[PDB]
Amino acid sequence: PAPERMHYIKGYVPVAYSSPHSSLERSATWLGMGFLLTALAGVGAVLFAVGANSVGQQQEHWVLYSIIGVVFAVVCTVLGTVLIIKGRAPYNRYVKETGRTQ
Amino acid sequence: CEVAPPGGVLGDFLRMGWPDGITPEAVAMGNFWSWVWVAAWIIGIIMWGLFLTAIFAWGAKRAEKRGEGEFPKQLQYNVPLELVLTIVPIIIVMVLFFFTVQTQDKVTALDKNPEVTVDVTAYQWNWKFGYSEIDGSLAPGGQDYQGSDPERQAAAEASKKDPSGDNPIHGNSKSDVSYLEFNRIETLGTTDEIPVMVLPVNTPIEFNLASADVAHSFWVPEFLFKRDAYAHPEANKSQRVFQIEEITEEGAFVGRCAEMCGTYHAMMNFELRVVDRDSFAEYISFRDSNPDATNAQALEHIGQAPYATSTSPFVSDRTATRDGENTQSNA
Amino acid sequence: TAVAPRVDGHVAPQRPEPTGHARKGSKAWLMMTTTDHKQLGIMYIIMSFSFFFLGGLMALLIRAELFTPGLQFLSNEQFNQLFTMHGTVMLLLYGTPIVWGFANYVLPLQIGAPDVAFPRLNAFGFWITTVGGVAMLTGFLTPGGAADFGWTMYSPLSDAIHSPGLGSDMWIVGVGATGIGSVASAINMLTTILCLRAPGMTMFRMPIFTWNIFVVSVLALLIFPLLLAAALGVLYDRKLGGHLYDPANGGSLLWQHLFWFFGHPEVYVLALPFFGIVSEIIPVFSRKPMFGYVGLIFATLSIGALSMAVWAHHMFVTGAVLLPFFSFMTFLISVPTGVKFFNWVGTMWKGHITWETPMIWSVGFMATFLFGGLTGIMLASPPLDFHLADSYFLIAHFHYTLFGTVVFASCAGVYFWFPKMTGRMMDERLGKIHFWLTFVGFHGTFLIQHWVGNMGMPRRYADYLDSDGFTIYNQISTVFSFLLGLSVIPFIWNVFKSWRYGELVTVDDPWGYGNSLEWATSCPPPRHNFASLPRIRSERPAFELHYPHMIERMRAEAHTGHHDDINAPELGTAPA
Amino acid sequence: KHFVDPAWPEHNPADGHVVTELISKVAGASSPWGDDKEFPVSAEETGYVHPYTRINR
Amino acid sequence: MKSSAKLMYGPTVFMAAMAVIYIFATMHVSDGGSVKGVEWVGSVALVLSAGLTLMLGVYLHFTEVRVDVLPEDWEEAEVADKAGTLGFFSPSSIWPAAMSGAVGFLAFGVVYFHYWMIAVGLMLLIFTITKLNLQYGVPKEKH
Amino acid sequence: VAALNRPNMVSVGTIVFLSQELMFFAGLFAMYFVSRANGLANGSWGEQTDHLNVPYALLITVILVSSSVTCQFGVFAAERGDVYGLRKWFLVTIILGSIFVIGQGYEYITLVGHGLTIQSSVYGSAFFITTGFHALHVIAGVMAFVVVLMRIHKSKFTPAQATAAMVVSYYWHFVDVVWIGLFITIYFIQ
Ligand code: HAS
Ligand code: HAS
Ligand SMILES: [Ca+2]
Ligand SMILES: [Cu+2]
Ligand SMILES: [Mn+2]
Repeated sequence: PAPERMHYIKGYVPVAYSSPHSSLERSATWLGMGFLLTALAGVGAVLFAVGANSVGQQQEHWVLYSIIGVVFAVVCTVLGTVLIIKGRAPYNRYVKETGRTQ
Repeated sequence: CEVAPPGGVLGDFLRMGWPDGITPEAVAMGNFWSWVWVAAWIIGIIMWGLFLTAIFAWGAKRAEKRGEGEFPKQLQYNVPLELVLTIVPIIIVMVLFFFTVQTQDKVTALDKNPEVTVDVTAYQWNWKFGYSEIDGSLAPGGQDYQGSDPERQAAAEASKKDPSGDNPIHGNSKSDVSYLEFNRIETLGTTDEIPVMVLPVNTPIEFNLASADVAHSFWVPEFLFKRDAYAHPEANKSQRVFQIEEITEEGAFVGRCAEMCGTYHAMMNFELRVVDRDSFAEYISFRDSNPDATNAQALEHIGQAPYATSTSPFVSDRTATRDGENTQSNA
Repeated sequence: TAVAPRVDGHVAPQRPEPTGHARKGSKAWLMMTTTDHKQLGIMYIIMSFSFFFLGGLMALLIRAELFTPGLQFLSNEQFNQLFTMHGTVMLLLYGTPIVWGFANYVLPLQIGAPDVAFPRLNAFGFWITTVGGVAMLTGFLTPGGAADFGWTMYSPLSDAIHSPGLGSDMWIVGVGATGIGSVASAINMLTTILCLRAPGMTMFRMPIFTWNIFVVSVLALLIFPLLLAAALGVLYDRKLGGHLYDPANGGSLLWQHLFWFFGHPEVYVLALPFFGIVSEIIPVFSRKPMFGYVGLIFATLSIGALSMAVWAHHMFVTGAVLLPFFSFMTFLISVPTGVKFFNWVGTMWKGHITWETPMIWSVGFMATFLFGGLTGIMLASPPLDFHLADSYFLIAHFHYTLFGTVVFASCAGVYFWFPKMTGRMMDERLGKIHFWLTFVGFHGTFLIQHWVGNMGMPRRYADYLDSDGFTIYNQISTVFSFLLGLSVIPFIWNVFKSWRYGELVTVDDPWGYGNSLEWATSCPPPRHNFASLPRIRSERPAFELHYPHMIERMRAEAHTGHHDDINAPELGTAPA
Repeated sequence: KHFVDPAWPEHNPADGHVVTELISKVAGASSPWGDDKEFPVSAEETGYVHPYTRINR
Repeated sequence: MKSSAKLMYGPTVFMAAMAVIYIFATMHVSDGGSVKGVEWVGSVALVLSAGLTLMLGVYLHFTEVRVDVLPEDWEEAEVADKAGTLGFFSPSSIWPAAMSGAVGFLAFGVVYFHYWMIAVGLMLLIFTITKLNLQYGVPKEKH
Repeated sequence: VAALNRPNMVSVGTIVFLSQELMFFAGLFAMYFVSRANGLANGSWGEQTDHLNVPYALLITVILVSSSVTCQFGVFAAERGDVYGLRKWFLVTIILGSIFVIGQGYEYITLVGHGLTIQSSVYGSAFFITTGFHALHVIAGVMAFVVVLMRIHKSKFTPAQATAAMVVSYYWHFVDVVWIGLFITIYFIQ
């Protein structure tokens, strides 16, 4: 397999998205992206519940809709976030190990 | 929306051609519409202004005549700004969705306590109206009035299965019509006559839609509302009833078919005429007493014009309309 | 980084010949037999513009008959046939094939491949699309005529019991064949991106047109099988006596759900590639990089995900779909579609804009499409769509929006890549005449339709009464419709004249600041695209190739943050 | 011992197979003419005999 | 091909989420503008769509795990790393147009529902696909 | 000095094509399930599945999975470079696929013999559209195997013919999976 880092002289700065340490290939990141997109549906759910309540309907279930909305939103947000961070770990240690960010 | 629009000529521009609306929920929808156009015009103005700024400030000849050089500043990323410009749309559409849910839940409710229920049948290519229920306070005689014609409804109910055994659709006959409604007082539209549905003012009304063959749609632009009328609405899980809390003001209002249904789709018009509460009691009493009398005669009897006014029947001749006059008049 | 030896006896490779110098017999048998992706792309584009003229002629007949209240020369049946076939031709024989034609031409030039993955499957896609077109239009040769149930083919109106003519069958097999063409093209493009990129052309160095072609290939592969399945179900029902779409089987809404699960992703399949063409054009004439490149990729893929969940906002007035779910989903997919405008403004922000024809067409696209999308969010809200569904307001919405993408940005692509395609430029003055005619005619046609739709006119109405109050609006709209129809006369003349007598291109990049790789090769490219390849390091290699003194500058200015890693130490040691 | 086709490439046995369903040693399609072949060849070893045709004028 | 294989898990997770959400919602939630009950078209459609993206993501990942570091998947590749053979590509073929014509004959037979047209179109189609797939292998004539 | 491993391009194309064929069958399954919902709304569906013949369907299921195992043995033969093992196993797979389609044709003939037709019920319509499209896909698969045998008869067995054989095996695995799913829905849970 190819080495961990490649030859950069001083003064050279790359465009380095597909590098081996970039979170755009580490699989955790894209799952976290999926879950972060998915979390917004729970915000939609709680808003639908509260809006239906405010005009006097959905009265037998709007508290349950609010509960499932907020818990779905928060668990998707949380596990998607931590998955993003687990994808972005190698780049962070790269940024520590050398002065290079780009 | 509860909040009224700005009104005046500004309101006339903002509502952008919408009728004023002859129900309370039409007023709510029109309000919401005008406010979302205040928002939309703000967005459109500022972004068209950016596209004009591009024409008149960010040009290359203007930049070269003031010594900017060959290239601009090769900026490509601004993580905070391209975050903020994404997060602001989200919190915009969330508020839009909140108000959307409020208005939709008010319009779409089925707990308005209807006093008059009309059974509507669409077919290729006209309408049939009939009074299913008229609760007592305006009913003929004062007792809560049911409209079903039991013999004819029973014939339609018996058409649910073929005696010769050709029953392919889940055990039922292919030409089942037991979902359709047959009442005693009915008005039936024809190529020669527009069907005029008479209704009372200030009364909660229910409409019950269905079609004899093909999908149609029941668009009254003055209600600011339409729904599709289907054949076998329950097999399609299509909610076939809708309710309005009242019609606020009386008059004659056009209504059109708003789903493609074939050749004469554009000729499938009806009129919704709205009269006083006591005048409607008189109309329904007259029709119930002498059921041979027509719709025009009852309309004359309560002091209204016999035939529709907001719309007219079409000349059926396939060429006579060529020089403009496509409407045939009635006495 | 290695450096070659200044080799002896070196002279640049020979330039291929431009168009218009052809001997007789040079393209007949080649057309019939070629597997060259770029001749196939030219054939796609010519074919789709011919169908554009057909469908638009149908539309101008529609506008002529709506000019005054009575039926002056058309019947109700013929008007129904006309709008049905106008819709079908413009969406399935102009739109999708021009998408795949532009993809076929420029994509292997953008990623640095010689061919596409499956050349004969590419040829098959072209020919099956042409046969689908011929089949679909053959219905007009019957005595009864074409299909007349709208391009949506709603049921039970599409059952044999309710539409028995043979044209109703021909329409089905037409759209089926066109879908077969699309899936062939989609397979090709996806494999070609996965398997034939150039050295150093990593995924996050491809241009944005390539990314959009990626995601729309995925969408097309999702959806076109489903349309073929549903429509062969309809043809099964009609021919064999089946009952799947029987109304008592819930068949009406079965059809509507299936159709729109195909059909909304199809309008995104038509929108995204032309957004990509505009994202190619805008940075070239601003002399500035494409702003927010990775963010644009994420927005594109976000649309690709969301498009499969927003489908049933075409069914709000059916009284049979859960309203808040699809309303919220539509409100969400509005967000990444709108982020693209912010990125294009960032690409123009304090640039050095020059107004050649493609920049004019692209900014006209932006101005046109903004209003269409603003109109779209009103339909996303069911309280408003209760009034606006199947009104002329909807016509105005999707015409603003489908002209914004598939017409304005299609002409932008034509002007932008005509030099590369042919080795010749087009006449800039005739292009500006084309643009202003199209612009004036278009806004004069479809702006006033918002008002007449709000006022109560339904769509698909052959005839109306002079008491409705619709007449004056229809008259204004039809006058500007004929103007918009005249707009194609300078366009056809410009293409024809410039193809054989146009100004010759003497440079690899006649606009000067070409970002993508297609401007690193000659005009026209050789048979296998590249006589030599440059170092790919940015997402705009051609710019780095032609202006090396800028390669220090852009890397310093790329980010707003105060990144200091141009003073970082050496990393690695030696090998490469 | 098991059979191998005479047109099949020889290979390092540690490197698996010439081709398998997931992977190949080439970016496009393998050639029908054997990838072990190197083209062009001499016209003498293609066997094409170019005719000499004279028609009456 | 790492990023390509991995970005297919965004839409997979999203479409699976929307499938389960849509299913539970359409069966349990009630509003006055629809009838309660699980909506089977959107259910099957979304789960099979997540199946398609799952299919591509999993196959491409299972391939990616045993392909070498290619120059086109490398940030500092030299242009001479792909020097050599790239692969075989068809230079020309009459059989794509032939296949389109076969499918046209089949489709018009289906339209009119002439049985002989359906038979002949299917025969033409199998023939033309076979001749396409035998193009670069037909023997030299042995006379 | 040796050459790098790359994705087999033809396999990638075949897998993309098979993904979109799965999405074809999605729609027929959705039609089936909508029909089944309407049919269980008044208990008529069960009276139409009272014509089914589960042991025989399980038999032809066993035959089809055996044929898929067979074509994978042929894949192994191909990738080793052996034309004769491939040429044996693919013929066995063609025999087993022929047996499948003949058994399915007999199943149709007996179902028509006592009621079930496209026109007699909604159940018959759904049943015959789904199983008939699948049988057409099986017939296209055996056509594919025969064309492979011709290809390796009259062209030398290079890796280019081996890749063709392997992707035709992929196609047969797809039809086998579609059958397992269709068998699980229309015969077991019904
Ligand atoms: C190229 C082809 C198309 C594109 C792209 C397109 C985009 C949208 N459409 Fe659409 N459309 C609908 C909604 C939208 C929405 C929300 C968007 C969005 O993509 C729009 C987003 C784009 C923008 C350009 C937004 C503004 C941009 C910016 C940068 C500002 C930030 C945005 C904010 C703050 C959100 C705006 C908020 C405001 C308060 C204004 C709906 C329902 O919500 C229906 C069905 C209605 C019915 O059945 O009557 C519909 C119907 C159609 C048809 C019907 C054909 C038929 O006969 O049935 C076609 C062909 C079509 C094409 C296309 N449409 N559309
Ligand atoms: C990409 C997709 C589309 C494009 C582009 C498009 C372009 C137009 N459309 Fe449209 N369309 C309508 C009007 C137009 C007009 C006027 C144009 C224009 O772009 C057409 C002009 C374009 C041309 C390309 C014309 C070429 C001109 C020629 C060939 C003649 C030039 C020569 C002249 C004038 C003589 C020279 C005279 C001298 C004095 C020199 C209208 C209403 O005015 C409706 C609703 C109808 C109804 O009743 O609901 C409609 C319906 C649809 C539908 C729904 C179909 C359905 O409901 O079943 C779709 C999907 C669609 C798509 C598209 N449409 N359109
Ligand atoms: Ca007129
Ligand atoms: Cu949509
Ligand atoms: Mn509708």
